[PDB]
Amino acid sequence: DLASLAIYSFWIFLAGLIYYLQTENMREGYPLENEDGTPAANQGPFPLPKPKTFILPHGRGTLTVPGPESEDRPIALARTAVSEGFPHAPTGDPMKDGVGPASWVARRDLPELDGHGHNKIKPMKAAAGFHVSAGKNPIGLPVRGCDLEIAGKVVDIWVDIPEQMARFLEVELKDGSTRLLPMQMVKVQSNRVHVNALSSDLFAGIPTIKSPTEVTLLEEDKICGYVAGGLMYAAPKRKS
Amino acid sequence: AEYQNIFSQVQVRGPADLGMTEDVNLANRSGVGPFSTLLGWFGNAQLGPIYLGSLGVLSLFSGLMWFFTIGIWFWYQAGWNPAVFLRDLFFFSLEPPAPEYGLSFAAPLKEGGLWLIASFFMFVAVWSWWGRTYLRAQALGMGKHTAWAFLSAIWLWMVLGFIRPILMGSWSEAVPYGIFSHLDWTNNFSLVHGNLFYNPFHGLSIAFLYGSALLFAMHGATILAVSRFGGERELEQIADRGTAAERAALFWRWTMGFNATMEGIHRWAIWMAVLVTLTGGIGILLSGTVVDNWYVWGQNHG
Amino acid sequence: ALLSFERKYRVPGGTLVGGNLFDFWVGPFYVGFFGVATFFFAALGIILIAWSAVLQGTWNPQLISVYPPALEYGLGGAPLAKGGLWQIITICATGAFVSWALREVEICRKLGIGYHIPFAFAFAILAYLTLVLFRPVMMGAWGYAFPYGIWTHLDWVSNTGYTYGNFHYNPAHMIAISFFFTNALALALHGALVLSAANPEKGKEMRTPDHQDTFFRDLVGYSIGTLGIHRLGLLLSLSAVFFSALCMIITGTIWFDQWVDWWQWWVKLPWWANIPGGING
Ligand code: BCL
Ligand code: BCL
Ligand code: BCL
Ligand SMILES: CC[C@H]1c2cc3[nH]c4c(c3C)C(=O)[C@H](C(=O)OC)c4c3nc(cc4[nH]c(cc(n2)[C@@H]1C)c(C(C)=O)c4C)[C@@H](C)[C@@H]3CCC(=O)OC/C=C(\C)CCC[C@@H](C)CCC[C@H](C)CCCC(C)C
Ligand SMILES: CC[C@H]1c2cc3[nH]c4c(c3C)C(=O)[C@H](C(=O)OC)c4c3nc(cc4[nH]c(cc(n2)[C@@H]1C)c(C(C)=O)c4C)[C@@H](C)[C@@H]3CCC(=O)OC/C=C(\C)CCC[C@H](C)CCC[C@H](C)CCCC(C)C
Ligand SMILES: COC(C)(C)C(=O)C/C=C(\C)CC/C=C(\C)CC/C=C(\C)CCCC/C(C)=C/CC[C@H](C)CC/C=C(\C)CCC=C(C)C
Ligand SMILES: CCCCCCCCCCCC[N+](C)(C)[O-]
Ligand SMILES: CCCCCCCCCCCC[N+](C)(C)[O-]
Ligand SMILES: [Fe+3]
Repeated sequence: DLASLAIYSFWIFLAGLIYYLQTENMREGYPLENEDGTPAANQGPFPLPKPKTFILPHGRGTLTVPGPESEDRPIALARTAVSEGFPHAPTGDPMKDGVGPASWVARRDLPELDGHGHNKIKPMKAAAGFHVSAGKNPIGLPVRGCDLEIAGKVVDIWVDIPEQMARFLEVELKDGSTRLLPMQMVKVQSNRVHVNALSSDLFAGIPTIKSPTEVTLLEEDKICGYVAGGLMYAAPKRKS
Repeated sequence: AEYQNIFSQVQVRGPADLGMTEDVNLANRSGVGPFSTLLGWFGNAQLGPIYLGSLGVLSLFSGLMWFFTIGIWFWYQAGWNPAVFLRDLFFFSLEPPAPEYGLSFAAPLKEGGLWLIASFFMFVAVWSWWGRTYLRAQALGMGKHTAWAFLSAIWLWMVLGFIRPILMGSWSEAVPYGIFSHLDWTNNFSLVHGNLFYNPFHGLSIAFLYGSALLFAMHGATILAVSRFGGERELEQIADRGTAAERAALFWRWTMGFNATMEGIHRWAIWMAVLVTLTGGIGILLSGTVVDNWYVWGQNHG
Repeated sequence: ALLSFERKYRVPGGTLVGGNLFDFWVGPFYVGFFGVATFFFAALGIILIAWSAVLQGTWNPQLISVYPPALEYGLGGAPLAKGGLWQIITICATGAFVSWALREVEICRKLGIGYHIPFAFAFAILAYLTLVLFRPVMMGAWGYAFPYGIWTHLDWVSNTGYTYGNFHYNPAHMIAISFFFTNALALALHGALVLSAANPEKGKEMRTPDHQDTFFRDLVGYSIGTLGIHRLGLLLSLSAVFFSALCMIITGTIWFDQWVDWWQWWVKLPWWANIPGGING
C-alpha cells in the first residue's frame, strides 16, 4: 500500500542523503595517509567529492576543496614504536616547535576582514568609540601565571568590532614588549588577571605579532596554539 | 577553575551597528534599539534595527488579528470577567466547525466560523513571513537555506490544519486554538489512529528530534571547547582551516571513528532538524487518509 | 589511517589512568585505559543480552526484551531469568557510558581543548540513570524501570504515561518539550544561516558573519551572534534533557495522581475559585 511505499521510499532517500552528507565532510584532510605521509591504502567506501570553489571577499582569491594538502611547516616528531598507532614524541620543545596540544596551522598571514574590508580585530585604543560597558575592566590589572608569579600587566583589550566582543588581552612584560592573550584562557578577577595555562616564565615565549595594530590568522593560530599547549607542557610549573 | 565561555566576563560596546547594506532598501530598516547588557552577558547586546517592508507589515498585522480573534473569543467565554479570564485561561478554546458543515465556509460564528477567520489570518500571516525570510536573504545575496528550512516546519502546520482536514472532508478534523485543548486533541488523535507509536514516521520523527538535541549538544560544546582558537568564527575557518577546525574534527575522529568539516557539520545540522517535521508531516498525513489504525497496519504492513 | 593534518597532534600524554600503557590508537580510534574499560563493559553486556534472548527463545530483535524484576522483589536482587540479568546489564551499561565519558576527557586533554562535550554528555547519562536507578529506588523497586527492548520500551513509556492520565499535563514535561522544540528550531536556523553565507547566490562572494548578523536583525530585530548561538544550542539541549529528568523523578514519587488534576491548584485560588461562569464555574 501507499504507506508501505512511502516508508520504503524514505529509507532510500535517507541512505543517499547520508552518503551525500558524508562525502561533503571529506573536503578537508583527505585523502588519508600513513604516518610517513604516503597515501594510505584503504580510504573507506566513500569517494572524494567533486571539488567546489569558494570566492573569498575583498579580492582575496578563491579556495578549492578538496585540493592538494600540505602542512607547510616542519613537524618535530619522532616515532616511539615500530608499528602504526602509537604516539610520536616531540624531538625538541613541543611548545617552541608547535606540536601536540601546542600545534598551529599555517593559516594565511593576513588578518580577518569585516564585511567592509577593514581589520575585524583591533586594539581598543584604535577602535573609535569602544569601551568596557560591563564587568571589570582588565586594563591596568597585573597578570598572574599558574606559578602564582606576576608576569605583566594588561595595557589594552583587542576587540572584535563587528561582533563587539573582547578577543584578546594585550599584556606588557617586564622588558617592555607585549603579547596577546586569548580572552578565552584567562580569568579576570577583581584585582588581577589569572592565567592557568602558562607559568610566568613562559609568557616571553608567546609568539609576537609583526605590526602593533593588527593580528593575522597565522599569528592567531601560533598564539592560541602556544597558550593552549601550556596546559599539558607547563604542568610541572603549575602548583595549586 | 578554568574559564568556560558560557558567559562573557567583560563587555565591550561601540557605535550601534547598522549592518551591511548590499541590495537592501535602507529606507525600510528601522532605527537602532537600546542595548541589553543582560543579553550582553550571553550574546549580542544590540537591539535592532529591523526591516519593516510590505510583507513584514501584512504578516505582523495578520499575526495580531489571528491572536486577537482568538483573544475576544476567550473573553466571550470568560463572561467578560477579568478574574475568570485568568482562572480559566488554559481551558478556553476556539474549536473548528462541527463535522456537520464539512469543508463548508458557512458555519455560524459561535459554531466554527470564528475559527475559520482566525485560521485565515494565520495562513496569510505565516506565508507572508515565509516570503519575508526569502526576500531578506535575496537582498543580501545569500543562499535561501533559511526559507527552505522554514518550509519544512510549514509542511507539518499545513498538514495539521489544512491539507488533512481537506483530504478527510471536514474542518472538524483540524486543531482547536487553545492551550489544554490542543494538547487533548493530540493525545486523542493517537488513540483514534491506533497509537501513533506504531506510525513509523512518528518514530522516525522522534529519532530526528532526539537527534537534534544530541547534535546541537555536540556542535555547541565543541565550538565552545575550541573557541580558545577562535572556533566560533566558522566562515573564515571554512575559508582557511585553523587549528580550531582540526582539533574539533580530531576529537571526534578519535572518539567515534569519523568526523565533519566546519561547513560539513552544518549540513548535518540543517538536515537533522529539517527531517523532524518533514517525516512528521508525512506520518500525520497518512494518518486517517490511507491508514486508520497504525497497530493493524503494523501487523500486516499494508 | 591519518587525516592529512593529524600526525602533529598524535603526541603522548593526557591520560587520566595508567600512563603510557594504553596511550595509543587503533585505526582512527583512540583507546586509552577507558578505551579498554568501555570495550569490556560493552562485551559483557551484549553477551548477557544474548543470554537473555535464549531464555526468551527468540533471536528476532523486534521481539527480544530484557525485563527488570517484578515489583515483588523490591530493591533486592532477583534470579537471572527473573530479573537479575537486567540488573547486571544495567550495571554494565552504566559502566560503558561513564567510561565513554572519561575517555572523552582523556582525548580532550591530549588535544588541549575544553571539557564541554564530556560535560554535556553527562546529562544524557544522568537522564538514563534517572529512569533505571534514581526513580526505581525512590519508588522502591527495580520494577519501575523500563525494559531493554525496541518496542517493549515504547510500551513502558505509553503505560507509565497513561498511568497518570494524559502525561501532557505534567508541568515539567511541558517545559522539557518547549526546549526540545526550541532547540530543533535553533539548530534549523543556525545550520541554515552559516550555509547560506558560505554558499551564497551563484557567482557571488562568500558572505560574511556581518551578513549573518544583518540578515537576522532585518528578520526579527536581533541577532544573538556567532558565539551566542553556540552557547544557546548547548544550553537548550542540556535544558531539554534536564527538565526531562525532572518531570520523571517527580512522577510517582511526590505526585502519584492524575497530572491534569494538579492544575486545580491554580483554578481554586480563593480570589476567583467561586466566581461563576467560564469553563470551571
Ligand atoms: C528518553 C525517552 C524514552 C524513550 C522513548 C522513545 C520513543 C518515544 C521513541 C524512541 C525511539 C528510539 N529509542 Mg528510546 N526512549 C528511552 C531510552 C532509550 C535508550 C536508553 C538507553 O536510555 C536508548 C538507547 C533508546 C534508543 C532508541 C532507538 C531504538 C530509537 C531511536 C532513538 C534515536 O534516534 O535517538 C537519537 C540518537 C541517535 C540518532 C544516535 C544513534 C542512535 C542509534 C539509533 C542507537 C540505537 C541503539 C539500539 C539499536 C540498541 C543498541 C544497544 C546494544 C549495544 C545492541 N531509547 C526513554 C525510555 N524512544 C523511537 C523509535 O522509533 O524506536 C522504537 C521512538 O519513537
Ligand atoms: C498522546 C500523544 C501521542 C502523540 C501524538 C502526536 C501527534 C498528534 C503529533 C505528534 C507529533 C510529534 N511527536 Mg508524538 N505523540 C506521543 C508521544 C511522543 C513522545 C514520547 C512519548 O516520548 C515524543 C518524544 C513525541 C514527539 C513528537 C515530535 C517528534 C512530533 C512533532 C515534532 C515537532 O517538533 O513539531 C513542532 C513543530 C510544529 C507544529 C511546526 C509549526 C510551525 C509553525 C509555522 C509555527 C507558527 C507559529 C504561530 C504562527 C504563532 C507564532 C508564535 C508567536 C509569535 C510566539 N511524541 C503519543 C503517542 N505526536 C506530530 C507529528 O509530526 O507526528 C508524526 C503530531 O502531529
Ligand atoms: C503516552 C506517552 C505520553 C508521554 C510519556 C512520557 C514518559 C513516561 C517519559 C516521557 C519522556 C519525555 N517526553 Mg513525553 N509523553 C507524551 C508525549 C510527548 C511528546 C508529545 C508531542 O506528545 C513530546 C514532544 C514528548 C517529549 C518527551 C521528552 C521531554 C522526554 C524524552 C526525551 C528524554 O527524556 O531524553 C533523555 C535521554 C535519554 C534517557 C538518553 C540516554 C542515552 C544514553 C546516556 C546513552 C545511549 C547509548 C546507547 C546504548 C548507544 C548504543 C551503541 C551504538 C554504538 C549507538 N512527550 C505522552 C503524553 N514522556 C521521558 C523522560 O522524560 O525521561 C526522563 C519519559 O520517561
Ligand atoms: C524545522 C523544524 C523546526 C522549525 C524551523 C523553523 N521555524 C522557523 C524557521 C525555521 C527554520 C524560520 O525561519 C522562522 C523564523 O523566522 O524564526 C526566527 C520560523 C519560526 N517558527 C516560529 C515558531 C515555532 N516554530 C516551531 C517549530 C519548529 N520550527 C520546528 C521544531 C514551533 C513549535 C510549535 O514547536 C513554534 C511555536 C516563529 C518564531 C517563526 C515564524 C514566525 C511567523 O510566521 O510569524 C507569523 C505571524 C506573526 C508576526 C505573529 C506575531 C503575533 C504575536 C505578537 C503574538 C503573541 C504576543 C505574546 C504574548 C508576546 C510575548 C513573548 C515573551 C517571551 C516576551
Ligand atoms: C544531553 C542532550 C542529548 C545528548 C547529548 C550527547 N549524547 C552523546 C554526547 C552528547 C554531548 C556524546 O559526546 C556521545 C557521543 O559520542 O556522540 C557521538 C553521546 C552519545 N549518545 C548516544 C546515543 C543517544 N543519545 C541520546 C540522547 C541525547 N544525547 C540527548 C537528547 C539518545 C536518545 C535515546 O535520545 C541516544 C540513543 C551514543 C550515540 C553516544 C554515546 C555512545 C556510547 O556510550 O558508547 C558506550 C556504549 C556502547 C558502545 C554500547 C554499550 C552496550 C550496553 C552495555 C548494553 C546495551 C544496553 C542498552 C541499555 C539497551 C537499550 C535498548 C533500547 C532499545 C532501549
Ligand atoms: C489580553 O486579551 C486580548 C484580547 C487583548 C488578547 O489579545 C489575548 C489573546 C489570547 C488569550 C490569545 C491566545 C491564543 C492561543 C492560546 C493560541 C494557541 C494556538 C495553538 C496552540 C495552535 C496550535 C495548532 C494550530 C494549527 C496546526 C493551525 C493550523 C492553521 C492552518 C494550517 C491554517 C489553515 C487555513 C484555514 C482553514 C482557512 C483557509 C482559507 C482560505 C481561503 C485559503
Ligand atoms: C541524519 C542521519 C541520522 C538518522 C538516524 C537514523 C536512525 C534512526 C532509527 C529509528 C528507528 C525507526 N523506525 C522506523 C523503526 O521506527
Ligand atoms: C546515524 C548516524 C550514523 C553515522 C553514519 C556513519 C558514517 C561512517 C563514515 C565512516 C567514514 C570512514 N573513514 C573514511 C573515516 O574512514
Ligand atoms: Fe556552528
